[PDB]
Amino acid sequence: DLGKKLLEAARAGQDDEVRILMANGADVNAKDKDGYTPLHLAAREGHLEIVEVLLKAGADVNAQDKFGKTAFDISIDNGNEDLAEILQKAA
Repeated sequence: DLGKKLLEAARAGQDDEVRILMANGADVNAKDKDGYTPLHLAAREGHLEIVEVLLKAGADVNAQDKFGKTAFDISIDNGNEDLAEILQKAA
């Protein structure tokens, strides 16, 4: 499951591993147990570069976790306006 590895690389903000995983066909819209995505995790951890890479590869900005929340919602709640705008523009 390249999806789970991509969730792991994204959260850690590892640009190299993230891109290798995507090139090997990792599902950019993979979800974990609680409905979290690589976009969601990178976004929450404030890895802006990773977010852009994921966005450019078709990451779904509107994907919700089990609580109905998106990458955009956690950016706002965290007060990370740079990220929130980036997400808004890709939606």
